[PDB]
Amino acid sequence: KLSEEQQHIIAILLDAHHKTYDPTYADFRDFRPPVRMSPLSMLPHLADLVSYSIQKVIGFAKMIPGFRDLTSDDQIVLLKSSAIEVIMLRSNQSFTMDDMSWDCGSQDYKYDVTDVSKAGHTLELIEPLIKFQVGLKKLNLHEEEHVLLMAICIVSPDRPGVQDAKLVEAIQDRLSNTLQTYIRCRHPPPGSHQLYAKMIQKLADLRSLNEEHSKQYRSLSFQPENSMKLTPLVLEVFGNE
Amino acid sequence: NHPMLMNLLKD
Ligand SMILES: C=C1[C@H](O)CC(=C/C=C2\CCC[C@]3(C)[C@@H]([C@@H](C)CC)CC[C@@H]23)C[C@H]1O
Repeated sequence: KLSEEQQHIIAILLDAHHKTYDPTYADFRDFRPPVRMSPLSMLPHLADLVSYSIQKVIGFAKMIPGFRDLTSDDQIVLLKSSAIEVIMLRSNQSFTMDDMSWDCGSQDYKYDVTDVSKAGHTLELIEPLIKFQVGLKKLNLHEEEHVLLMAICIVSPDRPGVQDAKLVEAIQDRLSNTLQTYIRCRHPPPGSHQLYAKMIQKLADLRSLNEEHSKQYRSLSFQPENSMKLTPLVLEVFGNE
Repeated sequence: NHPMLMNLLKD
């Protein structure tokens, strides 16, 4: 059985996600507009989408049970290293295998491979990112599993610069155990086959995506004319030490 | 330094 504490963890994470993820994508109107006619025409829009998403990921992270017991230093390290991975994870909710795109409610806000190419990223990132999105979709995760996976992603003790690794691991383990118990109690066969193992493999995939994104971000942001198109928060999270 | 992240993370 799920203990009362594990039920509590799931309830909090579900609510946390509901309060930081608007499935009507209403705030997207406030971004610099998408331009699809190179020039890097989709950079301003997608920089804004990333920057917005970092803010939401932070607001989610703050609500993870136990995250509050960490020092601000370790909070910072964990969010800086995980932000791009959690954006990739949370984006799965908009991703559709119908046409391999992220569909955020209208044609203006529907992003395919070519749109992502127009923000300065190459297929070395984009092809594995799409493959990641497909594999994750095909897991058909319950919202409960999805929010737990994002929370486990964030509280990872192996991130460079973590000072109190044991406390981070303890926090993570509580979430991992909740996830494993949830799958056993609430996810019916056959969907549940090796489900936990497959979810953890996604976290490994995310490390490789993170590293490639970092390489490409370093390249993109080296030119002051592209850096100019980013946001202050993106420059701080992706660029600072 | 991460003043924006620290701000957003604040209680
Ligand atoms: C609110 C959401 C929506 O699901 C849409 C969304 C999509 C994510 C995408 C599609 C565009 C290109 C993105 C931002 C990638 C970067 C590498 C390109 C700027 C990573 C995740 C991708 C983010 C998520 O935070």
